Amino acid sequence: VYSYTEKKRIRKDFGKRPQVLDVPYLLSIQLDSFQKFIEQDPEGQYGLEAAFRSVFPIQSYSGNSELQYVSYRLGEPVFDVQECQIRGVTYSAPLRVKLRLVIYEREAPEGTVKDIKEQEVYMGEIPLMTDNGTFVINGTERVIVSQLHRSPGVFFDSDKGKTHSSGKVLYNARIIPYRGSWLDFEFDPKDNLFVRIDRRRKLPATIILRALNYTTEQILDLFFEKVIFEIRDNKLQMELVPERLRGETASFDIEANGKVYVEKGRRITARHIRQLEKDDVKLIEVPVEYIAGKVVAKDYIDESTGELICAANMELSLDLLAKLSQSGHKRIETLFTNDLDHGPYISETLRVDPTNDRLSALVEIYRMMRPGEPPTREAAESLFENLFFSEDRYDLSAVGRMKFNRSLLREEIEGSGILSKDDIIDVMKKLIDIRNGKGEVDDIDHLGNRRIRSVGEMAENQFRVGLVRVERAVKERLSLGDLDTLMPQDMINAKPISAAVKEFFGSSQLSQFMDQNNPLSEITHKRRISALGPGGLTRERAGFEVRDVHPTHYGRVCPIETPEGPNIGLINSLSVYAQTNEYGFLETPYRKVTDGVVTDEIHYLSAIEEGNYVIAQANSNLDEEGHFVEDLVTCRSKGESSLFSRDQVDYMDVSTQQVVSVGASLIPFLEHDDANRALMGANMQRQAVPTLRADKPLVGTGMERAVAVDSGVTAVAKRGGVVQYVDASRIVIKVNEDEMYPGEAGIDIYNLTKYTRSNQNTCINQMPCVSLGEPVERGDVLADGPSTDLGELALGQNMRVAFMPWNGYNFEDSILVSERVVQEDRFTTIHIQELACVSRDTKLGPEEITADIPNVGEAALSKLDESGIVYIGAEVTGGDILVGKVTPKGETQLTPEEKLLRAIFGEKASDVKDSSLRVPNGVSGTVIDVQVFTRDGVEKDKRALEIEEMQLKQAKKDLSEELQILEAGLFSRIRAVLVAGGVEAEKLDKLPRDRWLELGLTDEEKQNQLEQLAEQYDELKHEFEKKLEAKRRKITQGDDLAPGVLKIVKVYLAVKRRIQPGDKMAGRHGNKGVISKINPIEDMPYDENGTPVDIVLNPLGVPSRMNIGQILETHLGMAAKGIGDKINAMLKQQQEVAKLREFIQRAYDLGADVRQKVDLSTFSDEEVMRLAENLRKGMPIATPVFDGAKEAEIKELLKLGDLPTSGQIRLYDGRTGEQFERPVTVGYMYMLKLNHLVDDKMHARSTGSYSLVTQQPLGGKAQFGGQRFGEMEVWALEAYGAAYTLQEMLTVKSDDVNGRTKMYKNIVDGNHQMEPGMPESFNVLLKEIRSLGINIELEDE
Amino acid sequence: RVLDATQLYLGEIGYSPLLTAEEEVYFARRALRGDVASRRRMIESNLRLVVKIARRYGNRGLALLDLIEEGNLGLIRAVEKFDPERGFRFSTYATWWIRQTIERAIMNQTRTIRLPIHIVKELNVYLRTARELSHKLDHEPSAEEIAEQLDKPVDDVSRMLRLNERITSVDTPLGGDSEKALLDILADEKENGPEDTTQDDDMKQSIVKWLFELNAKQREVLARRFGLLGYEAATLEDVGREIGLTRERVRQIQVEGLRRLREILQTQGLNIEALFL
Amino acid sequence: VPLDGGRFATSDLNDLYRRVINRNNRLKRLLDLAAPDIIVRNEKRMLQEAVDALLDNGRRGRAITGSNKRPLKSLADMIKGKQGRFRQNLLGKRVDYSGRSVITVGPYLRLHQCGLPKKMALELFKPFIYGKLELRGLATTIKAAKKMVEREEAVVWDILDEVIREHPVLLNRAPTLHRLGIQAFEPVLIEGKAIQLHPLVCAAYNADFDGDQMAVHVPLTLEAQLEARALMMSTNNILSPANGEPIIVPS
Amino acid sequence: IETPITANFREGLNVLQYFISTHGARKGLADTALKTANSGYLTRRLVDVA
DNA sequence: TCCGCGTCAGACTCGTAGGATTATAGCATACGTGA
DNA sequence: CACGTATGCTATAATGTGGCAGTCTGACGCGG
Ligand SMILES: Nc1nc2c(ncn2[C@@H]2O[C@H](COP(=O)(O)OP(=O)(O)OP(=O)(O)O)[C@@H](O)[C@H]2O)c(=O)[nH]1
Ligand SMILES: [Mg+2]
Repeated sequence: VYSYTEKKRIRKDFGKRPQVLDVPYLLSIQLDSFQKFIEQDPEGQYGLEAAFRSVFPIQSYSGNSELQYVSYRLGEPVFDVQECQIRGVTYSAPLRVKLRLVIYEREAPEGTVKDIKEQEVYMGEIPLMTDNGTFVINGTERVIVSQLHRSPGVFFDSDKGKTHSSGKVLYNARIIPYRGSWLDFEFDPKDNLFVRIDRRRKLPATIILRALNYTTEQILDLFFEKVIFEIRDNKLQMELVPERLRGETASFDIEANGKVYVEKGRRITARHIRQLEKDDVKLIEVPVEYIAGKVVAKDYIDESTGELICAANMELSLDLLAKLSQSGHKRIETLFTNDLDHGPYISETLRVDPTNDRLSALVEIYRMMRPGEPPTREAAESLFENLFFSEDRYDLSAVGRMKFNRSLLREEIEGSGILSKDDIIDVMKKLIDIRNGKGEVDDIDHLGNRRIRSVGEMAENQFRVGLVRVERAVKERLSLGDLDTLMPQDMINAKPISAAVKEFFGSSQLSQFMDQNNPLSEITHKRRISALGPGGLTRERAGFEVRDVHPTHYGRVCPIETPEGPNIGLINSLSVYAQTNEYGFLETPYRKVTDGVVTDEIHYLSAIEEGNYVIAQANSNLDEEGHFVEDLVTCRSKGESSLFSRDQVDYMDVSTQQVVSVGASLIPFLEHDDANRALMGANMQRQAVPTLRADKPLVGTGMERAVAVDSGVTAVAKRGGVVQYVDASRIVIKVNEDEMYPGEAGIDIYNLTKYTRSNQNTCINQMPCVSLGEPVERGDVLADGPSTDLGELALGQNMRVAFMPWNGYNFEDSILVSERVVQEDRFTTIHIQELACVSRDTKLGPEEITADIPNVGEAALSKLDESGIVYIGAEVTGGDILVGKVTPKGETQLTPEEKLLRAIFGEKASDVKDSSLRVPNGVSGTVIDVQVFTRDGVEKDKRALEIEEMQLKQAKKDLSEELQILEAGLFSRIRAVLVAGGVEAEKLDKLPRDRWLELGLTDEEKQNQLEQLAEQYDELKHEFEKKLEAKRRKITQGDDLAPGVLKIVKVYLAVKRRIQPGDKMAGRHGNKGVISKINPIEDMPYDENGTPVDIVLNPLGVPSRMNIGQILETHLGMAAKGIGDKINAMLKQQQEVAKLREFIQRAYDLGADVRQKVDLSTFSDEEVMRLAENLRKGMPIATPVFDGAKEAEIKELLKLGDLPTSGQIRLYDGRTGEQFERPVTVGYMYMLKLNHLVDDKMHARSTGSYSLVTQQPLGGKAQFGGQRFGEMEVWALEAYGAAYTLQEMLTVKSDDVNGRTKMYKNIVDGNHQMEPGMPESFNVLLKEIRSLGINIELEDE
Repeated sequence: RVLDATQLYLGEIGYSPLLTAEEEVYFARRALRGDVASRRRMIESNLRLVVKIARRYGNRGLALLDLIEEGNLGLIRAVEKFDPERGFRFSTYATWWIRQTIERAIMNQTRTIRLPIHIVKELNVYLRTARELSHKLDHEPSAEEIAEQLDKPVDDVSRMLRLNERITSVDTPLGGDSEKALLDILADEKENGPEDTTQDDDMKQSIVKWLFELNAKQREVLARRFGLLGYEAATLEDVGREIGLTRERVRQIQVEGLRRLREILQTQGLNIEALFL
Repeated sequence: VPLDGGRFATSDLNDLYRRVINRNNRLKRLLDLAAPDIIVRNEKRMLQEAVDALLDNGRRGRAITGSNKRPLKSLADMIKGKQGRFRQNLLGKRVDYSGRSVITVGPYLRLHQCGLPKKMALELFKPFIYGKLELRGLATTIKAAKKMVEREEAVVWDILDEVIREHPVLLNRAPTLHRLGIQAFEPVLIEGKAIQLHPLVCAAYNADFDGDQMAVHVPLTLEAQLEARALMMSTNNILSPANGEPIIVPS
Repeated sequence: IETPITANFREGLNVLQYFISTHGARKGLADTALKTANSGYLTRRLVDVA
């Protein structure tokens, strides 16, 4: 059972592990997230609903007036993506919000029966996400990257030494909300508990409890256990709990009843404990000297005097015991604090605490955050309550409360966003438990603590900021104004919200130009996770621990895809099967193992859930429809891996691929490649420029088709059916009746995008895949995008490669290519550049775009037409004028020379300059397209007007063909309904179709169908009219441009770039190179058959690199092509369909334990010859990642091609004709031409413009810049002798203004003398130091 | 540890007397007659009023303290021109003056380039109009749409919105992080490149050699006219001041010098070669 | 200065000077007006704050944020930082007669030679061409010589070939860790946009041809030419400055 | 790690051997980006002194 | 003398792309330079 | 005189301020 597009070309699968779950939609994250932000939910606070209900209702400071939110609505987008991209506007929907101004009486208590004013106000346009996952901001496609941050909740951490060479581990708790101040608890070397509010100055931890109204005795009752001391007759007694002692050393002789259990000075073992407990020991007699040091719990006072004998939390003595006895207390509650397990921490912290009561504590807290400002009681209560106990300033979020409650071992997940008094104490308790030794520290790098924020959350937050800015303005105006005249819209401003959101989608670090070199680049960019940007890490902040791959990354984050750079480890590609849980943690699919039998039941487990179960490896061998073959299965739990029995196994990896990301999944023999090289391989696949002919990969994996389809760059069929009309522009498909809805006409139109500019100025072209009259199913590829073959992803071109030295032409990774590659225009690449010419209005007057340009050759003006615009199709080269522009010049004063010169030619040319847009120097191309943007009032150019004529007539044609094909398709259905119960075949075709409004049949369901088709026909008739009026308005509409700008002309140049020495090429195993030479065909090593090799790569760039994948790819590539050469030979000689069928079935069903079965037979003869015609240019094979082809399978395939098992061949030198002295490995490596063309990088400068202040030459090729001669480069000249070279570089080559011109004149005069001066940078330095008020003088000779 | 200029000043203000109605009247009568202490006490007691309006005037141009100081200038003028004879209270009158002086300072010091309040006031109405248009037109105001609503010239609306453009920082970088500053992209234009400067040195040098190649009387009236050799660039009629003293003979001899020099450029290899330039 | 867009762009020193002048002049005013001393004090605090921001912003506590939120760059900030003026504009500079491109092998080269692209060399030796053009009398003047180069006339190539003869060029690769990161070569004009490097010196540069680039620099003076040929030439720097063992060796 | 990687690059490492390799690899690459700068800072301190 | 905020550091060239925001009332009397 | 630019004046009472830094890190001093 294969699909139509797979029947055309089947990939041979060497995979053996049956896929229980297919690769999901790869662009799920971006769409789900943003969809939640705009999604209208009544209850579920997501995006805007949440944002309004959070801020609103806003009530005035006086309390008479309030503004309340009803609902919102997005207007439809003013401009489509197309018009937005051309015009350079943001693709957005207007946000209209219903708001009700309600007013209370001040005279009545809370009478709401005064004024309720309800109206729908505009608050900004929100940018919309495309179906693909992108935003178009100012006519540029951008992607907003998902973010990775610390999940709100609690974290228990510890400086492992660091502070105090004492080497003390100081434990700390950090409570992190989603919004609010941070609450820190920490230990000090002296074991005193401290609180830092908002990581400010230190305060004793007990002070925060006093602020929450805790008496001293209540604090101690919270943290400490109580031990009762009875004073009987004369001897001291204390209530014993059998265990408490436990692992202590007995300080006194412990006697129970009359009989001695412990010996004094011996350690109490388990036997003593169980003996005492079983004897039921409750009193033990003790010496008075043991209480010296015990801490009293409660306040004990003299019932006689009524004064405090001892305060709570006070260290007891022999005399305080005596005083207590004689007062009349024969029971003393004392704290339990035995070092080791129960530490007296809070006891010692109370002694450090300078505060006494609640108020004194609140004052001290107030004085910390606001130091200097006098306390008031109202102020201190307000501040403390507004810190962690205000619903508006503090919000843990659902995820914060949930992680918080699980960390404190609660049962309830959901709860309050504000901190309870219980919460804080539980946190302190756990901190202290961890200090004692029971309980452990949480991991910050653990994915269970790193959460994903995609777009919608971030758009939501910026939108809340906008609302908050608005709330101040609104509340301010509600209080000041009269309430009754004043409506809500005079108070609201749209510009703050629009500005907050504009700044996110445009200025933000996470919003960046889509990387559109190729489909994979796009797809991988949209599934990026960044720990950087706002609310995240910085490069400065980022350590070594965060960057390294943790064990939790398994199945969630790619371990082998990260920028090799400063961003190494902060930016991460998402894994294949990975997804975001409801709270935003990453989760991975796993197959449930029940009673040892491995079900197809699939569970997504979060980072925290995963730790708990034992998960078998994917490669673990299952036994035919039940349990594991092997007794001891290789599994992983508790973040570590080993053998387990079958009964212990809980779960198993879904696919072998789930560990890896998308990009790395496309690398064939990843298993045989070093992880470093593999990283750069996956990174360079993103840099691959699509060639003129998109060639499939012979050695693929299978992700090829998934990526091409999910990227969206391919047109895929929604409805299917049969293709009515193909064209190099459009595909119209007639839908099948089973999916075709009976309401609208069942004809799908896919318009293909023709040769369009990318962000990297690469070429985006869609070509039709299917032929005229081809039957297709839902989800079949109808048209190929730029770097896609029949449905599969095709990043570059496979080539006959031989590993062997040439005459140093492949020295260090240098590549030797055959001329045949250039001839066949393989790796010829298409680039479309956009140049704009802006007509501005200046103080002197408006700039003119005339062809009438002072001082210009007829050669130049030949190419410009009447208006001053170059013609479509015109080839241009550097310095040719594209759009002629002249600027009004004010002062006309001339140097005497210019007076003479202007007198000689008499070409006074009034007083206009030349500011024409001309082709940049050294770029040369053909003009493919021209666009003109004019304002409204100003008279249109002749050329602008003919452009509008074309767009108008073309619009008319487009809409006319819509109504025509839609009416033909609609009456074609009426014709079939009328035949149903009314045979009039030939009789209905003869009378005109235009006079079919009269035609009906008897009143049944079929008469109602005729009514549906008739109402649709007329609906389309008026729809066509209003569509055409819209188009006509937009074409006539004068576009609002920047202030100053009258009109803009955009020229699009096209360039065909040939492969050439200096160009950068790589494979998919991170094997790069620069092309050194293009060898004539004659010269290249050739086979016994006479066929020359395409590329000669250096053997020495393999064993050091340890990317052995490229060699396996080459052997299999040759085997693939071996079988393609057999099929090519059988197709050239026609032969039998039976014989082709035989060979091809034996081929597909080769592999030792091939998962993929192909029972050829069912294929019809016509399907088989279309299939062979595609297999002829090499049978495409798929080697999954970690479940790839084995050596023995590759050699078996080679034998089927009659190629050698070694995959080494005899080669002959093209030059000499003699044979090479040993066999050479030859085969097909799929190669990529990266974006790094020498054409773009070569730059040179003699003299140019110079910097403003420093007077040094500028930097960069775009600014025609000199190369930077850095400190490092200077030192080199210092080490040498070279003093004159250095001075040159410092002076006449850089700042020295007089010197550089003087030495230029000398070099043209041929004097080659320096005449140095003083660098202007130094003159500046002096002026900058004197501006500081330091006298710095040059002291003369 | 009170180090902040703001918190120090606000501490000093709180430490003042708050005035009543009859007290304002007593002090105000003494103040206008010219009391030292009365002026000081009325000002110091009403500083809190400045702050309450100064706190609601931040995040627009200057800082809180900056606005507080200019607001205080309004308080002084308010005490000088307060009328205690009118039954109506001081706080009401002072609020006007404090808002006036703050607004005026915010209109001047903020805009880097000194702008007139006349253009600023016009701008205000253009912006308010834009706000009302934006609420009903879901899009944003065009210059033409605003101009239609005020019944004013499109050109005048465009000139105004052209003065609204804020100034960008050159010291501030653009290239993602700190890779290059706007200063280092932007070249000195008034300054010619050494190639252009050297080209002028060659023309000027050539002229000296070209002057000693034509007639002695053909380069005595051709250069003393253009100001090539002479001190002042004269005209056909003004060459008569020297020795020429003619109108016809000067015009024949100027052009006779240029015609022989045109053949000197056709033969050396320029003429149409140096015509494009 | 005016940007092309009609907008202006200015230094932050202007914003700091304007702070200082506004508050100073306001202080003059409040002294003329005999203001009560609390207000005089506030203005004197604000004046010292503004001057201290102008000299060294950020030292006196919280730096004054301008337009973005970034602290205004003050006088001291233009001198101090690595980026100040010392490290950036004075202990190293951007340089005339400098170019760069991708490097590629030149196994055919001798040790003292390097492949220099035609169009790159045309541009770097522009004044030297202008000079020979005028001595041959092929160019009447400099602007005609410039237009002959722009047209890239066949005679110009022959002159350029003549200038480059025996003229050494400096090749530099980042990073320049030790002195052999700069070496002089005699250039060989080549058709094509890539620089050709001799294999045996790839060791000193740590040059591998998987896309590395190199800076080219032209020693202009006779003295600089001689220092390049004698001291900095590839052939003459065979032994390393660190150990006696040489670096020039094929692999 | 207590369990070594008995399989090589020719035979093909398992998903777990590859994942475990990653750690060392990436720490190597991060080392080149980050550690280069202390080395270079030492060069510059040395140069200034001599 | 020692615990501790404070202050100073953190390879070299190449690239890409341009850039933002807010609002300050209506009116008359006034001072300054060119015709 | 006039256009552009500036200073001016108004009267219910109102009278103490408040948006972030996210803990980089080893190093080496300068007050209590
Ligand atoms: N200067 C500098 N060099 C880098 C950077 N990243 C990679 N490299 C260099 O890139 C080169 C990449 O590998 P090679 O130079 O080919 O490594 P190798 O020492 O030749 O060893 P093999 O790969 O086994 O042949 C190394 O010399 C690195 O020094 C960087 O950020 N700066
Ligand atoms: Mg190497």
